[PDB]
Formats: sequence, structure tokens, C-alpha cells
Amino acid sequence: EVQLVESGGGLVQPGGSLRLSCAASGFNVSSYSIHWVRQAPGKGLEWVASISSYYGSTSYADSVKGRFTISADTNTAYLQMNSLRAEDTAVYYCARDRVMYYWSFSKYGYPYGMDYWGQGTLVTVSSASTKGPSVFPLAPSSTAALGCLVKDYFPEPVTVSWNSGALSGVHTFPAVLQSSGLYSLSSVVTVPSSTYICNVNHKPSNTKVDKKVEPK
Amino acid sequence: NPAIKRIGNHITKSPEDKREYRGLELANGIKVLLISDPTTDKSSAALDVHIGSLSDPPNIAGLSHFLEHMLFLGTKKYPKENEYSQFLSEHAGSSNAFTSGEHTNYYFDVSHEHLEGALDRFAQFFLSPLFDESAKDREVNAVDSEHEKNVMNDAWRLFQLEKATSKFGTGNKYTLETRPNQEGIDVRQELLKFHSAYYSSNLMAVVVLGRESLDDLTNLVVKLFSEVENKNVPLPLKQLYKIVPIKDIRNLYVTFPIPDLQKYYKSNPGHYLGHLIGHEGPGSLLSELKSKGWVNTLVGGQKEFMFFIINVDLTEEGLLHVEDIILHMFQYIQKLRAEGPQEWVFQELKDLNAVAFRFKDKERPRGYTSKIAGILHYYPLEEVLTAEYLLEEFRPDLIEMVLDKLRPENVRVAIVSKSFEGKTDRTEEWYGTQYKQEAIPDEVIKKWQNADLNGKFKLPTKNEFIPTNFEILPLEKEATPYPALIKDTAMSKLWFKQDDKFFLPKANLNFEFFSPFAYVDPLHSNMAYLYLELLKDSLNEYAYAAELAGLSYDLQNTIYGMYLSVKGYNDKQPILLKKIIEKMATFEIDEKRFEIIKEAYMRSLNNFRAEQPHQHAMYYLRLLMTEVAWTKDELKEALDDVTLPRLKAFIPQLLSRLHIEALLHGNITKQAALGIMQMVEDTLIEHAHTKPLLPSQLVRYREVQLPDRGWFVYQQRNEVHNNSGIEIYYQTDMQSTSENMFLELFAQIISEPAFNTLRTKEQLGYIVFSGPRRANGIQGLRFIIQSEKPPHYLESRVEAFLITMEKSIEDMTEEAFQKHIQALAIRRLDKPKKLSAESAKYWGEIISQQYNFDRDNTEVAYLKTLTKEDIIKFYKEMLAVDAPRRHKVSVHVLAREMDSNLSQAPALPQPEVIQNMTEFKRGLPLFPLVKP
Amino acid sequence: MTQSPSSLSASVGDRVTITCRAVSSAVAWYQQKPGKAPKLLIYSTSSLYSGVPSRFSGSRSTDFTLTISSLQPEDFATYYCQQSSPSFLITFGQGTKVEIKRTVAAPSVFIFPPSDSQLKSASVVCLLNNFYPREAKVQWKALSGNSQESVTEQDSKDSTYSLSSTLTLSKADYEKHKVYACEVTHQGLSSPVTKSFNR
Ligand SMILES: [Zn+2]
Repeated sequence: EVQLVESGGGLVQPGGSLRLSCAASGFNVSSYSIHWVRQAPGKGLEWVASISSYYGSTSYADSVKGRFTISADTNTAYLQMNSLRAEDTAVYYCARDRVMYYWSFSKYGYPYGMDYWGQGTLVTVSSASTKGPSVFPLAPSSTAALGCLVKDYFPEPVTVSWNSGALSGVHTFPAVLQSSGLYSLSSVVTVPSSTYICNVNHKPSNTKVDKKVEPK
Repeated sequence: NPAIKRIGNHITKSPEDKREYRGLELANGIKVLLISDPTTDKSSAALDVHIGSLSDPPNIAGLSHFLEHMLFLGTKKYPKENEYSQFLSEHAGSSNAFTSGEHTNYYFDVSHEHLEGALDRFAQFFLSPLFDESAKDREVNAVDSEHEKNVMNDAWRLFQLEKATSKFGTGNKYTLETRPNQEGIDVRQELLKFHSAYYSSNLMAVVVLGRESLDDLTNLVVKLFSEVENKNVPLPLKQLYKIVPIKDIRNLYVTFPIPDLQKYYKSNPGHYLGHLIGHEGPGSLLSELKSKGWVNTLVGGQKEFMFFIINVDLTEEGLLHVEDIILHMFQYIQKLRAEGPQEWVFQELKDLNAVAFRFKDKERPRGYTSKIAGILHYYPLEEVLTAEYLLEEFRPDLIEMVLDKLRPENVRVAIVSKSFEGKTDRTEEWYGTQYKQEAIPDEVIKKWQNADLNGKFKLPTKNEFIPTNFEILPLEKEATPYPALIKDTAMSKLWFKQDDKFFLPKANLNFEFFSPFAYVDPLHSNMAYLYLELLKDSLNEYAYAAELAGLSYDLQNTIYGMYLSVKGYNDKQPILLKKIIEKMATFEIDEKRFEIIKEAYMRSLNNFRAEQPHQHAMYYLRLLMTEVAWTKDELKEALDDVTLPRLKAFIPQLLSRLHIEALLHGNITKQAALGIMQMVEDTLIEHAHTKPLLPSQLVRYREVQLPDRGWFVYQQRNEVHNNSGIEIYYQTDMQSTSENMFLELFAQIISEPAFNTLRTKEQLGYIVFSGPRRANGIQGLRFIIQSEKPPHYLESRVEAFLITMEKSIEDMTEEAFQKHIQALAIRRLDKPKKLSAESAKYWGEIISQQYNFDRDNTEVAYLKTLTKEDIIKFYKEMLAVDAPRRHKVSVHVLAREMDSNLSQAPALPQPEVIQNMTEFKRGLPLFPLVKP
Repeated sequence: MTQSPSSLSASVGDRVTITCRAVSSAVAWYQQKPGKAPKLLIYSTSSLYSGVPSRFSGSRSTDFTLTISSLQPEDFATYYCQQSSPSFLITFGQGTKVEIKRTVAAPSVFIFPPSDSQLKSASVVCLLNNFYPREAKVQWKALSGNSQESVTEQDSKDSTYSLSSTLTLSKADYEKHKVYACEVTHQGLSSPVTKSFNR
């Protein structure tokens, strides 16, 4: 049963270093080609680098030339990241070529598929201190809408539920990167006009808040 | 079951193939294919070890070849030196082996009832060999003689020259005995070490074909091969060469190193590129080089790390234009790069292979098992049948990848021509080949790397000849078991048989065109030949598509006129035929082509001097025994009076009067046969004004009748080879049931004792042959030998053998005698296994005009009636040294250098020496022709 | 090089067609579900990968086109058209987001003023309850480069979207004004609703 495994991802202070490993199983990395494709957060699929270990060939994206290295040991491939910018923060996936012995050097490229992907590892690149989060509550307009706000917290992720998870109408939005380097997200819940307590839970840091919200 | 790693029962096969197949892998790692064929007359097995000569010890070149010889010479369980080969011989079998660079392959066949016995004996080779001490000192001589015969062959010298510039795989006396002795090396120990190290079960593949069920075969192979040991043995430029040949030949070899493509079997990029570069249709490389008057032939494709080659012969003009020839090759390749890989082409190739596989001819068992045994190391069990035919993935990247290696920068060029004689300064060590090596000037390279588009080069176009109607016409109500004469007129005799066996949608159409003017004198024979060569050269472009499409043809001059055979799928066969005959009858000769082909023919006439001694002996015996025969020398001399006018005048005259005898056989109806015949007749009438020949003008030649008690010798020297050859012919009498079975029984009985005594024991030479000779309705017993020993000695040894044989026939038991009878019977009753073999049989019955189609049954029935007494007195009458009717002729071909206990050789009389063949013939009677 | 369109919406059982325009005269297709790794759909621009639903066809008209005829309820994902070019290079498109189509809804707007303790260390925040499609436009009052905005995934039941807008500004600049308005444009809003708030 063929399959891939990524490993090495973590949190690295920018301009740092990391070495990912696409542990292969079910086939030999020698006669297949291993690709490295990273998706950004909420953006499209982006290709980084690839390697044909039979023709010993390699290929990098114009986004990263002298800051990445792809190599492989014959049964794993390794993507090596050097001096990683704050924007290299994303999820990296690694796949193999469906067809064996793809000829790297070419004049007309032939889009073969990639049948087996890894389920990626997420490398987070940001230089700030881990944080407990901060809760702020929002009042209503005097058919009602109320909620919380987690503005300064690092790193992902946080869970936020209404009265010890006792409450439909609960809309927790996706975190967005503060221009600072920290995450923010607001959770809202619509309720009838006839008290609410919400709890913010952050486990990278051991921290749990519980704050109520009240009209006016 | 512990013994089997896995069984893959389904094995993809052609739906025409009724044989059954079971693949398995044994515990010790051996891949096995089993083949059940309840129709088969012979069973067969083969074993291929994925080791060969590339793994020889650096201090003993040729070791693995030697080992291959040594495995056959005795085991613990069967210590008689030739128990194996005598068993095979006594049971209608035979066996051989070869050693290539990465493979060693051993195979045999045998009468279908003794598979298990053969196989048991065969199995012992891989369990315990004796490597007998006495066997070794002789067999190094066997190997030495093998190399000796090849020494003056041009191909072997080119082969080894390319490799040396690197081990010498064959070995000889030097490398296998002399040098190892000088250097303190024990060869037997080395053999033992090599056997123990590389002959590991994991590197083996076995295939077995037999009448037995798949279960029985399974048990045979499990039983005999499970016990082999498995010891995990890991699997192991810009130069120009100017070479002096032995024959007068002119060739250019261009080769490029490539990677091993074996693993790309699902695409076969090398075959795609071979197909394209090797094409002979309009627009092609060959077509341009030939138009330019530089080349007559071209081959391209992959050769066994690997190589891609393109080889051509050279006209006089071409030899001075090698560089430009190569420029054109690079232009054509550049054309292929520019257009990129072509899916449509791949689809055609895939379709043609698919069709070729569906209707593939049934193979001879020995070849099938040997071949599959070889390729099992490379393919999954389930795909071994189809892997070489069936393309599945289109892979333009691999095709392009290989195209990237065909670049002027890793090219090797070798030119072979007599013009370099004396102009050389190097000598290849092992064969003595004289050559010069030179760097190609970077400027020539540069020019080639810039090979431009010409436009004279186009990809081929759709092959319009691809058959698409495969219906098998139903068997006629009135069908007959032998061919019937269904039309008998002054102009033509048409024999026809609708296929009632093979059931492939194919046919064979054979025609002899008779005309006395084809062979009246040497000049006319030369002209007939040049005529047909010109015609084929001119048809070639059109005929090549047809040939790819499983439609081929053969056109050549014979002593009676001309011969045409068209074979293949019958969907399009009348179209090809009509083009051939129409062009035959309206041919217009291009002068340049005439000069070129004439020159080629001149050289081929000369090249006879470099044939083998035994080929010479057969040739001269042929000259001696036939009423009329022109020598190659006479033809050469007569060749100079052949001008364009004379040929142009000859052609209409040759066609002016003819008789046609035809055999049409395969998937065609009577109406369609009459149709084809009548098409030929009408086309010939229309375009060449042919009229019928007179019954009285149908001369057949007779054979010289040798006088009672005489012995004549004819002697000649071979100027090229340093071996001798002899042929001895004991002419008996005209063919008839009893004389034929006497001679045949005798040949059958003496057949294996002769090999084992004259070669294996006495080592008279590598080539030792015996058997019936049949010509011109007459027959007799012949011996052919090629040797280091002088002819008179060969004579005495053959005669002593003949006496040993008489004594042995007297002394043998009733049952052994019946075994020889039963064995001859099986050999004679063997059914042809594919269309063209049956066609060949019928054609043989037809050209001799004996028309004895049921001869095999009559003669076998009669055969079973014969006793020891009969054969003893036959022998005493016709063969013994003091026989009242001995008729002995001998041909002695002396080695270049040669001058002009053992059982007891009888005293022989003084032979009469033939000084001049014509006098000899004039002075003897002639036999009748055989009655129809 | 490019794909079309940004996204597509439709019912279950509908017919969806994605066009990816592109040397290399071929193209391959992958289906990515939000979160997980990509899945291979079609490799030769014509033929599909093994064990893939027969409802995925690759066509070409020039431009290349992936087609979903019998779109199921579990074929709602993002679609990528990839290329493989000389020089060993790989390249994908911006992604085609196939969304499930229910009728128009209306954004239940609400605004929220900055917490008291958040100006003791300010972030105003507008909210669009539920609406359909994902196309809306919220500008803040004079406008605007300091706005952040997160949207949701479609709801599991109504298939409606909830937008969120965050206007951040230093306390100083929060008191420097008095009228803060939220203006949302959308499909089922006759007049573009402007939810102002005061101090
Ligand atoms: Zn040999």
C-alpha cells in the first residue's frame, strides 16, 4: 500500500532553517520523481521544487532559488529550507510521479499526474513570543447578535465555545494575521431577544478564559 | 505450498493459441513458465542463467563459455559422457546452448513421451557436474575449433574490434589453457569457483513445454528445480575506424551508446526510433542515400549498456562520401527532433504489433522455450507472452530522451573497405584484424551538430497496406488432403489447396516461371539474375510498407527460370502481386542502378573464395553431380559482356515464351485461385506478349551416374581459411519406396554414433555431418566434415566408422532395431507446425515433379516391415569397401597452409583423380529422370 | 497559466465546466477538498486517473476543460489545472471553487463598538449574519487601507455565508472622530444599507 509521510515541520524564527522529510513507503524513491508543493494560508496551490533521483536532476521555483535544496536518500526525499522568510509560512505537501523514470531534461513538457500525495506538514515562520490570548466582548444594537473577540494570541490554534460548549447560530470566523505577527478572530452568535458566557481556549500556551456579554 | 512463492495462473495469450500456460516462482527464487500442448510432437525445455561472459575473471578470458561446455560432460547420477545426448538422439531429440554477454542459455527438445527423462538428466547439470579431467583437455580443443572456424569471418572481427576498443568472451586454447598454466592458475578450481559463485537459483529462469497437463508439468519442475541453491547474488568517443575485411565488402557502421532500454518495454522507444530511422519507404534516409548512388542497403535500430546503430553498404561512389552520408543521417535525425514525437505513429506501431501477435505463427518448440526462458528475467510472469509485442503507454518523453543520445558528440564510426589495405598501422590482438584509428576533426563534428533541414526527408505516411479483413473462408465441401491440380494448360499448371489446419487469415502464392533462355549459357544466367536484382531494387520503396504490414515476397533466379513467392495476409495480397508481375513485364532499366548492381554482383561472385571449406565441398559436389552447372568463375568472366542494350533486349525475349507452375495455398477459394492465376496470365500476355512453351522444351537436368566399384576424388585449395573440408558421397540409385527407406533407416541408425565417435571421441573437427543427399531424382549417403586433420585421414576414419557400424548393426537386438525404426517413423510423420512449412513440403513435391504427396505414409508403412537382414545386405551391396556396387566420390578442400586405440581402417584402393570436371562428366552415363 | 472561473456555483446534479488556458500542449487535473491534500483526477488531458468517478471528463476546445456532468454533493471542492513545462517546471492555476447553490439570502447586518478594556491597552467590527452569494462589498466611513475581513465556509444546512469586518485604529484616532459607519453592498439589498453608530 503506497503512501507518503512528511516530517520536520515546526515553528522557526525567520531567517532560520528546517529540513522536511517525505518518508516514502511502498515504492523506491530512486526511480520515481518527488515533487514539493506548498499551499499558502487561504491561497492557491503553489509548486516549490522537484527531484528526479535517477537522472539526478533537481528543479526549483523562481520564488526560492538560493534558499532551498531538494535532495533524496535511497528511502526518503528531503526538502531543505535555508533562511526562511516570514512569507514561507505555509503547508507543504510532497507527491510522486504516477509514471516511472520521467525524463527531466525536456523540450515539450508532458503533464503526467501525481497519484500519491502526502497530507502535508505546516511550517509556521514568525519571530514572536508565544502569547496567552486576549478576550474582548461585543455589545448589541438596541434578532440579537453578540459574541467575543480574541485579538492577540500565538500560535494557532484556539477553540471558542459558548457556555462550556452548551450552545446553533454559532459562527466562529477564520483567524487573520495581525500586521504584528499575531492572530485574531471573532466568534458571533445570533440569539432571541428574551446571559451568555463564552470560553476562549488556547492550548499551545496553557490558557482558558471565560467572559460574559451584556446588552447596551 | 512452501515451495512456491506465488502462482500467477492467468497468462495473457493470443486467442488463436490453444496451448496452456502457468507461471510460478519457486521458493529458491526461480521463475518458471509451464506450457501444455496436447497436440505437440516434440517437447522442449530451456534454462537461462542471468550470467554470461561479462562476468569472466580478468585472468581467464572465455571462462563462462568453457563452463557452458563443461556442464554437459557428466554428472553423479549419470556418469556416461554422452548419456544425455545419446538419450536425446535415441528419442528424436537434440540440444544446444549459447553464451551471450549477460545470459547463458541451455535448451533441448525430445520426443514428447520422454520429456521427464530428458528433464531429469538435464536437471543434473545444475546439481552436480563431474567436470571430468579428460573431458577438459579435449573440450578446450572443441572451444578452440569453434573460434578457429570464426577467425576469418568478417562479422566476428568487427564484433571484437568494437568491443576491444573489452574482454574476449569466446576463449581459445591460449586463454583457457596456455596462459593459465604459465601463471600458476588451476582452471578446474576456477570453474568450480565460478559455478559456485554465479550459478545461483535466483538468477535462473526455466520454461518447459510438453504434452502433460499443467499439474504434471508443475510437479516435474517443482521436483527437479526446488533444490537449486539461492545465494542472493547481486546482478553485476568521436572515434573513426578504418578496417580491412577478408571478403571484398564495403560497409559503414555508425553507433551511439545509449542506456539500457530493456525496462522501457511498455513503450519500446528504441523500436520506435529504429522503425523511423530504419524505414525504406518514400521520403526516407535510405531513399535519399540510394538516389544519391551512395548506398544499397540500410539497417537501423537497437543492438545489445546498449547501442543504437545505423549501418549501410557502400557503392564505389559512397566510399568516398562517408562524411556526407553521415551528414544526411544527422539531418534526418534533426528532422525527427524538429517534428517531435508522433502519437499517430505510435498508434500504428501498437496496432501492427497487436495484429501480428493475434495471428503470430506457431513457433518451433525449441525456439519458443529458449526465447521465453531468456526473457523471463525481465518481465512479470503474466506478461512474458505479450511483453515483446504489446505496447501500452505512449511515452514521448522516453522517445525524446533516446533521441537526445543520437548526437554527433557521442558517435562512433567504422568503415570497412579493401581500399585501406596497406594504409593501416594497428593490429587487433585476438583475430589479427588490421585497422587504423583516427579522431574525427572537430570541424566535421561541428558541421554535423548543425545538420540542417533538407525537406527531402519526410516522415513516412499512413501504411495503406494494413489488412482489415480477417474472415476465414469456410472449408470447401469437396476439400482434399493433398493439393489438387485445378488447371492444366499449355501456359500454366495450377496446384491449389485451401488451408484445413492452421486457420490464420494468410496465404502463400508460389510461382515458378520456366524459360530455357534463363540458363542456356553463363551470359544469360547473369542477365536473368541482374534483371531480377534490378526489379527488386526498383520495387523496394513500394514493397516496404507491405512488408511491415505482414506481406512479403521473394523473387530469385533458378536453374529453371524464375521463382516468386508472396506470403502473408491475403486481404491485400493480389494488389502486391499485380504490381510485381505488371512491373516484371514492363520493366525499364535505370542505367546508374544497372552499373551499381552489376558491380555488387561482381563482388559477390568474387566473395565465394571466403566461404567455409564445407560450403565449398557442397558446391563442387553439386557441380560434379549435375549434368549442367555454371561455375561462379565462369559467371564472373561472362559478366563483362553484359551491357545495357543486351539486357534491354534480353528481357522481352526471356518473357516471350514461358510455362508457369504455381502452388496457391492458404485462406483462399478455388474461384479466387483461378482468379489470381488468370490475372497473372492475362497481365503477362498483355505486356510481354507471352505465348506457351512446347511440352518438349521442359528440360530437367539429370545426374551423372557413377560406375560400379569406382572411387573418384576432386581436390581444390581454399585460399582464405586455414582449415580443410571434405565431402564424401556414396551414390546409391534412383528414388523409390524401398531404396529410400533403406538409405533413410541407415542414416538414422548411423546418425548419432557418428557424432559421438568422429567428433566427441576422435575430435576430427567441429563440423561433422551425415545423411541422405537427394538431387535430380537420385540419392545417396553423404558425409561432410571440416577439420584441422588432412583429408586422406578423414577418409580413412570415415571408412573405419562405416565398418564399425556394419558390425554394430549385425550385433544389435530386435528391440533396439525397432527403436531405430520407431524413431525414423516419428521423424518422418512429423506434421508441419505452421503454414509455410507445409507449403515448403508441397513445393518440394512439385518442383521435383515427383508429386508424391502421400509419400510419408507409404514410406513409413513400408518402413515398419523392414528387418536387420535387409539393411545388412543393402549395406553389403552398396556401401561396404568391397561392395560390387560402390559409387564413391570425394571432394577435398585443402587448408590454405595444407599440403597436396582407434578402430581399424580398411585398406583402400587408389582413387581416380578428377583433373577437369567437364571431362569427368562427358565420360560417364546419366541417370533417368524420376517418373511423375 | 490561467483558469476560469474564480469559482462556480450550482445545484447537485447540475453540469459544471471549468476552463484552464495554457511547448506543452496538454494539461492535468486535481480535486482538492478544503484542508486535505490534492487528489488526482485526470492526467492525459483526455483520460482519467484510476478509481475516479466516470463523471469527470477532460476535454479541449486552445483552452482545456474539466467537466463534471453529474455533480454529486461531495464534489464541492476547489479544482486545479496543472501544467508541466520544459526545464523541469510545474505550475498550477488560481483554483476553481465549486460552491453549492441555494437561492438569494439577505445579510443581517450588525455593528460592534470597541470594548472599554481594549482602549486601556481599538477595533470596531461589522458583521454580516447570513447571505448568498459570497459576493458582497463593505466599506467603512471618509474611507480605507486599514480594514481586515474574514469570511466563513458555507453553512452545513442553509449554505449561506457570514462575513466579518474589522476596522482597527489606535485609540487616539478613535476619539479624533465621532461618526462611524458601515456600508454593505449585496444582491438582496434594495438600498445599500449603511449602519452608522455614534459616540
Ligand atoms: Zn561453444
